[PDB]
Amino acid sequence: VLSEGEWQLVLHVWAKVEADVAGHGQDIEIRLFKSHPETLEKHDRFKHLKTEAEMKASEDLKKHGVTVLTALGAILKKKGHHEAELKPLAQSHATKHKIPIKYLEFISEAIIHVLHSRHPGDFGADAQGAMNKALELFRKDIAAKYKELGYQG
Ligand code: HEM
Ligand SMILES: [C-]#N
Ligand SMILES: [Cu+2]
Repeated sequence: VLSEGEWQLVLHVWAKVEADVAGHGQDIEIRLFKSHPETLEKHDRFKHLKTEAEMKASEDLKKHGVTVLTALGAILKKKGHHEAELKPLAQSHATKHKIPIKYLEFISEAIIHVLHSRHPGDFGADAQGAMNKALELFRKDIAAKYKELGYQG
């Protein structure tokens, strides 16, 4: 569980993210597709995009990023009482996209990386630590939902 102070740090940095959701989205996907190459395989409209400028020029990928970071953002803003919008997400990533928790760890890693890259001044130790707790909670709860729909990845 997070303290109110931690939630404030999470949402402080997220409002910075919201100055440019689209560019953070691109950075986050490109970083994740590159540090953990198994991940880009799940997206099959994007795997004819074999270089960074190709990734950044794809409006499809960009829209996708916005969609993703918009869902994440709405989750973080509920400060843990996120069952209602976590449920549709687990339904898709568990029974269609089949994304294991490990992959959710890898994208959580990329998010943290991009946040530190773009917002050092706003992403110091306590802020990193709070964002990690928030993403950790998200993965705990989505894992529980995953199992309720079956599939223990
Ligand atoms: C912070 C965790 C993430 C969030 C908030 C997120 C959110 C979303 C959203 C909102 C959509 C569009 C609607 C839907 O089908 O659910 C989506 C689609 C998708 N996501 Fe995720 N996602 C997460 C992580 C992942 C990762 C780690 C994988 C890949 C390793 C992945 C792969 C997919 C795929 C394959 C689609 C379908 C794309 C389509 O054809 O539009 N997601 N995601
Ligand atoms: C979803 N990425
Ligand atoms: Cu994606």
